[PDB]
Amino acid sequence: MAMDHYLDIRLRPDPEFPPAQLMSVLFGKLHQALVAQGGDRIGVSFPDLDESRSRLGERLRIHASADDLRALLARPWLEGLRDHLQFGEPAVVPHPTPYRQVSRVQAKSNPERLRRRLMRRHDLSEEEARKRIPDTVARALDLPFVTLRSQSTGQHFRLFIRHGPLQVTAEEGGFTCYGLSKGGFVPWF
RNA sequence: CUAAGAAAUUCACGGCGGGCUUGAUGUCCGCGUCUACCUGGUUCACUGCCGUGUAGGCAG
Repeated sequence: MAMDHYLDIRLRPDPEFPPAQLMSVLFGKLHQALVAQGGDRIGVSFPDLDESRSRLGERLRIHASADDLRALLARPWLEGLRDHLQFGEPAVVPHPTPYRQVSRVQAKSNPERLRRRLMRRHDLSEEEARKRIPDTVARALDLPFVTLRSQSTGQHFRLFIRHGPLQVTAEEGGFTCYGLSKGGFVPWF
């Protein structure tokens, strides 16, 4: 509903990295060279998203502000690797604005982190917390929640997103220092 | 609508004593294996400090 300043990002297909790898590289570059000095308005929804085939990211769409894009796209934390993807263009916000509140948050993924929490500041049974981790115990994003991770943990990327309901309503909220929404986002369409 | 039809069939047990297989021996001669390569395999569709109810900001 409030996707006035709109932009897109298309990572071109090449044999030097996967589409999820290119999306993770673009997301890490945006999180390092967009919320480096801070900021308020950052909206990064799936501009070419399809959450039915289990693919969380294969296209980028930015719904940000005017001054947030006039000074948030001219740094070396964004440029440099522009030989795979391309630049963007500005577009106005139409009357059709679905309230797709896109966020940048986490989800429950610890199958033994409850035991660490009980040992640190809980005083709970750590053996039952370790043995209480079945396949039907973890409840994370089973839809395409693309987790662009780093080279610190061997475990693969689970869900890290705050998606909203796509309808004909309006829902906007406060953007964080990483390109998300803390109660809503800009439009998507 | 089976070449239809049907059947308790058995209880017991000491294998054992003994022995010289031995003598002798030349396996030899020769050889071209070679050409090319993306493992990002995700090395569990995952490991972690807020309340051990899906309830958090990191070079994950």
